[PDB]
Amino acid sequence: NSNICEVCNKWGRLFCCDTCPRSFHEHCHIPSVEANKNPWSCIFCRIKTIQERCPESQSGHQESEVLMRQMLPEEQLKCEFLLLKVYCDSKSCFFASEPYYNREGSQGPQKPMWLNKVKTSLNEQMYTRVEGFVQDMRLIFHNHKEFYREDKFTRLGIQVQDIFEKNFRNIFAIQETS
Ligand SMILES: [Zn+2]
Ligand SMILES: [Zn+2]
Ligand SMILES: [Zn+2]
Repeated sequence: NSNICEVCNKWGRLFCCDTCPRSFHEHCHIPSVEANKNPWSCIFCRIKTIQERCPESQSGHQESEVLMRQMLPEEQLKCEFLLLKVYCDSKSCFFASEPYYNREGSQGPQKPMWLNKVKTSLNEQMYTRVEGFVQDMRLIFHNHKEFYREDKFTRLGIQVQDIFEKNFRNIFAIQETS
């Protein structure tokens, strides 16, 4: 097993996957690392099993059909994994916790959003369709772009949105286009 958390890249109290060499802090894994379960398989392993059980799940899909999918267990897991892939980027720190807005010339968003809020909402099964989760994720970056206006800090929202969008296309096997 690796000696650092796969998500935050730090050592500490780590739980080790049984089917691959990754390790995790308890609350870095999503969902949080389960109490018992021997053997235990990480989210990476669980996602790979879905693909192996249904190889055709990798054929291209339209985004509009993906978004309308109900949050059955396999789509729940895919969204958890996509959320985890965002936390994997260190720049996710800017979007993790509850923001506040007091900048000359800007007004805060009408609907603030942040990663830990999305994490709670997934844990509490508050999204009934993939679209709910994707809308809240895209709202994080849109709020940031609007608030920061011409400040160069706007670029952090572009960067982390690009990580989200690339992983969304991968995990949900969105049809490749020019
Ligand atoms: Zn960690
Ligand atoms: Zn694993
Ligand atoms: Zn199949």
